[PDB]
Amino acid sequence: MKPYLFDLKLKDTEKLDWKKGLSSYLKKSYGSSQWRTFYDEKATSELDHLRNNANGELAPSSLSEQNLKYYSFLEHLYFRLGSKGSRLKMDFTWYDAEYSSAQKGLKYTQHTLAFEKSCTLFNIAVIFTQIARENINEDYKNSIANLTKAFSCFEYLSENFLNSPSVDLQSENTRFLANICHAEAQELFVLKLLNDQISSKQYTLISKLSRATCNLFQKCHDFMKEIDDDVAIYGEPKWKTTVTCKLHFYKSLSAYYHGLHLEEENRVGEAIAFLDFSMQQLISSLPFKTWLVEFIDFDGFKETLEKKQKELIKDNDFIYHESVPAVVQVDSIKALDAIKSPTWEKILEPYMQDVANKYDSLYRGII
Repeated sequence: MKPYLFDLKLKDTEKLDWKKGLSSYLKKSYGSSQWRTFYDEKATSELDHLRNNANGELAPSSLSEQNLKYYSFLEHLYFRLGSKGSRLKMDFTWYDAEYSSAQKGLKYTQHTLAFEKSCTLFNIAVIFTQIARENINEDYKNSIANLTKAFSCFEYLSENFLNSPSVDLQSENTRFLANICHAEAQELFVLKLLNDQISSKQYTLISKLSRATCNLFQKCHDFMKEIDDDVAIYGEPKWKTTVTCKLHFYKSLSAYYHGLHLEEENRVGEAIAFLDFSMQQLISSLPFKTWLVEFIDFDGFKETLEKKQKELIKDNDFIYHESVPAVVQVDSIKALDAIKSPTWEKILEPYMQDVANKYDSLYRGII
């Protein structure tokens, strides 16, 4: 099976002149004969460059680095100025992410540090998903780790910024994005074990992990259900059908593996009941397979189930006379969530020290 990852969009921003903006503030705060004393030309020049590099053509990991460093600058500035940060009157200007259903050039200008911070962190989260996409070539280890961090960033955004002028930062939309990243991270974890000759035999394990994958996509499904307008859903219209397909597909995969376990425990008939359920779920996913036909061999899996379903039935109708439960216990399979997200605070922490030292003089000049 080939992994199918959603392509998230970055928010664009207008070039901001920190040099002109900071000197102007200073010239207005102190006389034209005093302001230069409070200005750090070198640091301010480097800062202006840093912001441009956090929004340019750098490769994913390097682009991420620029953004984490720039956020650090902002966080320390906020620790020192707080809501007074708006007095700088910096014209922070950001555009809404461009998917399809969204606008084609909707932008806002706001002076609060929270606006500049939230938008930057939104891009940091997106960049983590881009790094995961780019490294989807290894054993999934790196991609899982990066999707996990994306999850953490979107989660912090949904819980910490509540009245953003941008649709991208609405609490319910960042929560949706966080749930997408968590679901994908779990999904890649399952795919990984299925590549391990040894782990691919731990039927019980795969089953539990698969159930968790299903439950996670169920969250995204539920969010997009409250809205029946395909052109009204937040992200890409194409995502709705794929999320629905995945939820049924992983539920099917879960039942299948639990069945292989039941057969291992010589509990045929009970196993046949679960293979029965598995087939049902797989069929339920078919109408939504549109974009995954080249990533998941749907027809091959249908054959694998029927094939196994046969064997169990044959060696039972006249050899292992056992009843077959009408409706198996769905909660018989206990989901296992393998993704432990770190705090945004811990992700940012490694970058805070160097930034505080480099910009101390710049900060002191403001206060």
